[PDB]
Amino acid sequence: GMDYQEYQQFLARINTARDACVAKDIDVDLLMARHDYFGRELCKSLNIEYRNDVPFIDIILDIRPEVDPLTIDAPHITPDNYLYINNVLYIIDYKVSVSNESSVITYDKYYELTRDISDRLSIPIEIVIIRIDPVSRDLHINSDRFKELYPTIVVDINFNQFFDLKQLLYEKFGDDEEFLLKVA
Amino acid sequence: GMDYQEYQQFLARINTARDACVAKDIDVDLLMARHDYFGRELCKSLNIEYRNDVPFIDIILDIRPEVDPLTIDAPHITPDNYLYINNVLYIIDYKVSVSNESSVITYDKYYELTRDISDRLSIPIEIVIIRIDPVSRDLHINSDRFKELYPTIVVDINFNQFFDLKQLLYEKFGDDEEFLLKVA
Amino acid sequence: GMDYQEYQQFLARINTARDACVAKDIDVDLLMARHDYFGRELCKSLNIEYRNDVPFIDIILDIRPEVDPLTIDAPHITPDNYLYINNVLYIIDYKVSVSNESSVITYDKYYELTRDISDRLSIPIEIVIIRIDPVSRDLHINSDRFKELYPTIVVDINFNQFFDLKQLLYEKFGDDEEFLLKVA
Amino acid sequence: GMDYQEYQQFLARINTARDACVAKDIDVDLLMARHDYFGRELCKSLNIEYRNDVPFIDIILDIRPEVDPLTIDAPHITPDNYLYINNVLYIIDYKVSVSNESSVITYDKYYELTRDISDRLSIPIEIVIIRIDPVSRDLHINSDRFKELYPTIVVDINFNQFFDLKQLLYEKFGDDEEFLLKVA
Amino acid sequence: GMDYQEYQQFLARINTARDACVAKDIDVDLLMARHDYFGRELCKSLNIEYRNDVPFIDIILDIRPEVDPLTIDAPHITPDNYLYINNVLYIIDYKVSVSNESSVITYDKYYELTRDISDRLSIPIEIVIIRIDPVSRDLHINSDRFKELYPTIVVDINFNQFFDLKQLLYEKFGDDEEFLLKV
Amino acid sequence: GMDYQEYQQFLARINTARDACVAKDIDVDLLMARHDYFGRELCKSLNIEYRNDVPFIDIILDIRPEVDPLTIDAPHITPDNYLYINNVLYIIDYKVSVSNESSVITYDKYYELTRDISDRLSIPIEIVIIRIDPVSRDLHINSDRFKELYPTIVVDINFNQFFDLKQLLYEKFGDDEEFLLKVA
Amino acid sequence: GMDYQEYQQFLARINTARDACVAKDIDVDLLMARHDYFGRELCKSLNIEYRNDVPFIDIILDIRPEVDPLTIDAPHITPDNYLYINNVLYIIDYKVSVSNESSVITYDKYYELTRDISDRLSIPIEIVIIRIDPVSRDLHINSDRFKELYPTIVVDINFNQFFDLKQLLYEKFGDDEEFLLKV
Amino acid sequence: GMDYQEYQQFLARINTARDACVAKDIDVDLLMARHDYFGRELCKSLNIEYRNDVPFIDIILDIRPEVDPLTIDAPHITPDNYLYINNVLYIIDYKVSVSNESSVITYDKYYELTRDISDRLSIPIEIVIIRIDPVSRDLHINSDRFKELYPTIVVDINFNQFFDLKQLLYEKFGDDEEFLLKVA
Ligand SMILES: [Mn+2]
Ligand SMILES: [Mn+2]
Ligand SMILES: [Mn+2]
Ligand SMILES: [Mn+2]
Ligand SMILES: [Mn+2]
Ligand SMILES: [Mn+2]
Ligand SMILES: [Mn+2]
Ligand SMILES: [Mn+2]
Repeated sequence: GMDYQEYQQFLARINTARDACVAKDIDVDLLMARHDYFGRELCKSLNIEYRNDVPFIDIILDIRPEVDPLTIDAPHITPDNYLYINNVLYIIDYKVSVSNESSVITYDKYYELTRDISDRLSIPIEIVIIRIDPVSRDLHINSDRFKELYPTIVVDINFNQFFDLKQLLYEKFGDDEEFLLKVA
Repeated sequence: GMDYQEYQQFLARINTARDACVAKDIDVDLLMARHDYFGRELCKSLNIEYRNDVPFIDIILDIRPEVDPLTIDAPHITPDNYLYINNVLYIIDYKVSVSNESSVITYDKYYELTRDISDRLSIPIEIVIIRIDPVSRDLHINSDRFKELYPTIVVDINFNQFFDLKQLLYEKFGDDEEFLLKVA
Repeated sequence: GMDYQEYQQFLARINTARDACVAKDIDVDLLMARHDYFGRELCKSLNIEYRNDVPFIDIILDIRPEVDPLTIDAPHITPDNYLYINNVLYIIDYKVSVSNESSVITYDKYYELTRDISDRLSIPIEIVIIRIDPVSRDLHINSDRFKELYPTIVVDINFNQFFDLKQLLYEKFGDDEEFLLKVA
Repeated sequence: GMDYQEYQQFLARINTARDACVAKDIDVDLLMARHDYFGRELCKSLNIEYRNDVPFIDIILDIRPEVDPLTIDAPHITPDNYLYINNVLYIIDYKVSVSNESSVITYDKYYELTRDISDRLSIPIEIVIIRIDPVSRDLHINSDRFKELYPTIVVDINFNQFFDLKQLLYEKFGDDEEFLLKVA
Repeated sequence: GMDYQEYQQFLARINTARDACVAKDIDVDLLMARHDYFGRELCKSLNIEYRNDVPFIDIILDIRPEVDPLTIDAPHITPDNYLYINNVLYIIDYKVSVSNESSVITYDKYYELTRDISDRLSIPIEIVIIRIDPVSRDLHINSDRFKELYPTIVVDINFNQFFDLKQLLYEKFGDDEEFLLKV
Repeated sequence: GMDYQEYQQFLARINTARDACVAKDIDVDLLMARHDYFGRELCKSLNIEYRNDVPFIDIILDIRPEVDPLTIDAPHITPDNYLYINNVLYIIDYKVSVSNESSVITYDKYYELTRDISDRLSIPIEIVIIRIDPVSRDLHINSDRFKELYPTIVVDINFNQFFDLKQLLYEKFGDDEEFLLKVA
Repeated sequence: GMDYQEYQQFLARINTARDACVAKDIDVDLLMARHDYFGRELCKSLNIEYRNDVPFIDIILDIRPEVDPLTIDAPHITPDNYLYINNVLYIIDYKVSVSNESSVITYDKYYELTRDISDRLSIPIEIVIIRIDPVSRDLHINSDRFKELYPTIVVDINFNQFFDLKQLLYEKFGDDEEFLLKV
Repeated sequence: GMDYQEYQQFLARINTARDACVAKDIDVDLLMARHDYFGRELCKSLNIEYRNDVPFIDIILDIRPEVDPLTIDAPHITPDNYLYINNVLYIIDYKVSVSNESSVITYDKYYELTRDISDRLSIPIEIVIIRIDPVSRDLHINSDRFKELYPTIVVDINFNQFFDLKQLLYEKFGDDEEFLLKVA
């Protein structure tokens, strides 16, 4: 599961919270911690490095170190991760969601913003959304090419603590209309 | 749970499906059946009539039968249900979702589109989003006024069959990229 | 087929034209004439009145004649035709096209804009796009309900004269770059 | 005509299809197959290599191999084909349509987006839409300059097989409202 | 031509003006005054009432007094003038301009916004843009129906006073970039 | 000055606040309280009933009680107050600001949206923005017509308490970047 | 004034014209011809090279030949003309018009789109709109810097041929609604 | 305070003005002068150069002077000032305002537009809005990092002359309706 310190930090904020805007920031932070928790575990299952916000220009400098970062025409995105194997660049995004809606948004954006640079570099750029459905816990991966490389991916985890914390937050703020209808 | 005939219809479509576009229509139909299943059970818990697409103009004719449907300036919406009690009009929408995003959209639309007609009629119009989180199964109701009227609402149900069917669909179409990234 | 007064005017217009812009106006009028010719012939087959730009408001006054036209909230559309039969209002559009694209546009528009007036009048409003494919000459009608009323409709026509006039036009302007890319 | 394997795959798809959306997908695929058959036959008549979706940057590298693909400021378009001759770049698009509407849309986009790179390279860039009318089978080419380059271009083919497959499709789905009004 | 007082008021405004934004307001006012002058003279030529900003809803109440102005669904526009003759409503706009662009914009808007009220009243509504070219002094009117009604129109005026005033203004402010490019 | 209960509630909110977002909410609430205190004092000086957010339809029913509220075509605006006198309707908005920016925005909206109802009612509708500059304490009123109606209007108040509460808030949160850049 | 052949070509076009859309193309062409005539004469008055559609990237290569046209970040515009003098680039646009509206639109666009390339080259880029009022024949130029360079400009021309041609056109097509309101 | 040459010009402009549009130009210039006066005084307190419209591209050439200005992909902003200290680029904006609204706008804009150039240069870019509240005369700076470098900044000024000039202006144009609602 999630780290004890991390759980306790959430427990403390929820217990201290008295206002809708604070409660909504907790809701949002839980979802991001859940996402990052999956990312870490997924990367351990794949035996790849967990990466800390690598902008696309740095991905390119890593794989083609002769390029000039000051002049290259290159998209401005920061994916969760990437892998360069056998001269294919896999651009990886983690998702934790019961639906694909957020995945389609990310895929379309990344796909469209990377076609030109793929052509300029002569490097195929494969967009890989790795989503886990937090209820079923099944993995859903769009990219057949990526699945060829990793055909048997097992990430044995659950999100029971995020669900518990969220459930606690909504019980504590369940008669605050302002919280119930608050946007992120 | 869900009706056997309804489950079996879903089972049949999933088993016959071979194409991403069909699979996505099933995904969407499951979510609507889940929503309607909650609606029916909720209405039984509240001891109110389950209503079949009543346009707002018909809500007004029901509560103020002297009004002229041909001339009244009135919004064009069709809520899931409504209740007129003690000269308050409660406009009710069901939701089944782990998040409030769809609720905020519906609330803002209904709230904004009903202010003028509320003023024209001199009838307070209260917008009531009744959402059940399908994982926790807790009820979340924005309207304090509605909760005053129904303070102890119990809808003892679950969505295990919708989750099972969806899980089956995603397993069967789990190596179809087109399905995994398909929009409704 | 196309008559005498109309065929002859087209040939005369093609023969005297010398500019791309005049030519394209002919191309456009040919297409409007073809659509109108189909409409007339379809109406002879259905034995219904062929109508001349009757606005929706006039459709209401014909079939619910207590309505006050100064007030009624009615949509601002002018459909090719309409039938009111057994308290169902069918709104009719003619199309001559090898594809359904124009039909979907008209359907979505007419369907959306007639929902509210359907609720006010409590008359269901059925939107019927009647399309003829001018190559196969087969009829395609979306409305199952319309087709129950008129189960075998035979419109035995062809568009050979329109095709011939269009080849005359392209024989004369086929190497005029302005014509070839001129907008409607 | 159309490759025999390709004919047979369409016939099988039609025979095994049961849903409106799969039927529309077959319709759209028939149109793309028809475009591509035309493209293949046209390219034989033009004595150029059959290409589809060429990245514009690849074109620039072919015609000016000393350009640095990492830095050149160039548009992102993927035309069907191209020809570079006597220091003129002809950007070529295949169309199969009874009207010029889609041709105008392609031409306006490609022309607008290549003006700047034409100045930078000091290479005139001529946009050539080559359309065959599938009913008359006449070829219509906008560009005077392209037509002066070539001897009279003749592509003597027909689309009878595509018309026959489409007829089979409508024989099966022509009374399905969802098919009739299905969007691509 | 134009009134003596109106002229003097303009000449005095130009004389005391010292800033671009004031100068530009004068330039705008001269054009509105030109348009209104043309309007008054045209109305004299046609022997019709010169009208002062009538909103469409008041047009409707004039022509169809039984209409309830609280409930009628009607466009919000204010044409320069109108004429109701033989159960036809001519909506009239005056233009003073060397090109038709202004005209096309007013026509398209007035035509589009009046279709529905034409149907509701069962009154044909004809949109008439009467433009005078300030250089040639020729009259251009789009409407055949209106010209059949008035086949012989002579408005024998000129705009020399306006051109002259505009000249003084540009004599004083001609080297001020702020004025030359002021909206 | 400001009611003593209201002062004390602000002071308690400031003292018990710990988060940037709760702090910004207090800031926004101080501004609305300042607006409303001004409104209350101005209304005493104008000898009108203190109102806030009046539905425009209520105004019309007050000034023309024979209007049918169900059918009249009227705008949906909720001004701070209004005055009807000698058949002129003055629509009144309170502002507290050192500049006219928000005043122009309110005036343009209210003026544009009341032209049509002014014609229909045959009642001139004059938009009156009454702004007090919180630093100079001078009153600025756009409408000549409103100012001719009234003897010289004097509202001799100050906003020192609001300035003192704001200072307390910034003493506590002025080194919190999230507060400093927090949006309303 | 304008060339004899050019005149005849126009008069012949009006004579054989019989449709509104052809008539309108003539009206457009007359205005472009007027603008180009003014352009050529202005360039003779200023003793500068009359230029044929130079794109900004070619301007840059003229003035700074060391720039790599494949990589330079530069606006896509095509002004009527330019002048590079004492390491200042004057971007020039000709206008023939009675009002400044056209001018304000071209200025605002040219000014905005050239700021960044001015900084990158370290060259000041001045936008000069040279308008002649076709009625008064007075010249109006926004740019003080340009007028300091050329304080005495006389372009002694008129546009009577264009007005006359425009008159024939409106004589033949003056009762065609389609033409009067054609875009 | 404000000097002699500048104070005197303002008084002269106010004294000779007689039109709303001239008056508002004065109001606007007063506000620009006040902002510039604060900038100058702040820069004296920090002992840094007060800069005059230095474009971002020039900021790059000053601090990474190998950059080619003809090519660098750099944002098109002109901040009030900048410091480059210990390989951190601080981008500085002055504000004089009782609220943070204008500061949030500038922050979000400058932050967004500098992300990509930060990655290319591998220099973090810190956005610093320095706001003075002209009533309290307190300084509010969002950047914790900037405030570590300059831990006690004292800008001992007031805006009394600007306030006095603005009252002269309102004394003279306070009953001119055009002035009162005139836009910048
Ligand atoms: Mn992610
Ligand atoms: Mn619902
Ligand atoms: Mn039709
Ligand atoms: Mn193509
Ligand atoms: Mn007018
Ligand atoms: Mn207010
Ligand atoms: Mn020009
Ligand atoms: Mn600033």
